[PDB]
Amino acid sequence: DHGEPGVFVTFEERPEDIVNNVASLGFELDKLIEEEKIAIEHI
Amino acid sequence: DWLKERGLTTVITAERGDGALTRQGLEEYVSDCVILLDHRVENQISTRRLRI
Repeated sequence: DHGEPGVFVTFEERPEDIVNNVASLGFELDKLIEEEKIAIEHI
Repeated sequence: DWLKERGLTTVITAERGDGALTRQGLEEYVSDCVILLDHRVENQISTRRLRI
């Protein structure tokens, strides 16, 4: 909505876990992930 | 992660002890769905209660 891209750093769960978590909210994260409108890093 | 990779649904049992939600206190942050079971005595009668 506000046109400010974002980065996510997860130190516990794998990125697909977050993706599936927000799947139900209609947020549809994978779309942004691969559109490069948002980023993820797993450590 | 080995179980997850092999496509396995895992369930684990842990104890509380003196307090907290887990014995070590941090296994709750190394799982995906935490359920707490209680057998509390109110007055003198015990009512078993489960929470997600």
